[PDB]
Amino acid sequence: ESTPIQQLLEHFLRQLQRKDPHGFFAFPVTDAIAPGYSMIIKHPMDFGTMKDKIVANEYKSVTEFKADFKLMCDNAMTYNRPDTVYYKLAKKILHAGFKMMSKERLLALKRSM
Ligand SMILES: Cc1nnc2c3ccccc3c(-c3ccc(N4CCOCC4)c(NS(=O)(=O)c4ccccc4Cl)c3)nn12
Repeated sequence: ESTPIQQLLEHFLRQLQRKDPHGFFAFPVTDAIAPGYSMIIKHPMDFGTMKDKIVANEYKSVTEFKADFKLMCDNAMTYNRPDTVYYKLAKKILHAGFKMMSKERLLALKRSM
């Protein structure tokens, strides 16, 4: 019963989340885990939130999904200093996502239908 966009986004989310085996990005980061996080990060984002939005038909374009994904990675690159696992992983995932979900690839996908 799922729509074309939900099926695609779900694919993108699964592929990107594969790159986070430890589950750092799976659920909202808490201050208990990451002290002061909420003083640095105004607009938190995580994979679980994104998945809920997919399921709930809240994304009306792939561009909207990309904005949340980029927000999640940006947040990690903002809270964490460059020499940390979290900043490094966020950079890698962002780069992969940006290529996988490029405007040219999305145009090809749309045209194929
Ligand atoms: C995403 C992201 N961006 N910055 C961070 C960050 C910065 C400092 C410390 C931790 C993080 C984490 C992070 C988020 C979740 C987790 N867990 C993954 C497995 O399920 C339990 C929760 C971890 N794991 S953890 O590295 O083992 C950890 C570190 C500090 C305190 C507690 C923990 Cl559990 C780390 N994720 N994160």
